[PDB]
Amino acid sequence: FVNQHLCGSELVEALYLVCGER
Amino acid sequence: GIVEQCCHRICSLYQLENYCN
Repeated sequence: FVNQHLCGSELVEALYLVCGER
Repeated sequence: GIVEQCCHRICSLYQLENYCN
């Protein structure tokens, strides 16, 4: 993911990662 | 837009936090 294009399911995966919280 | 910034182009994961609704 480092310096990678984030599209579709992979963008979704990153978004859930960043926005997840306790 | 997130697609233009992160899919079309390269963005850091830090730049995704702006789209946490």
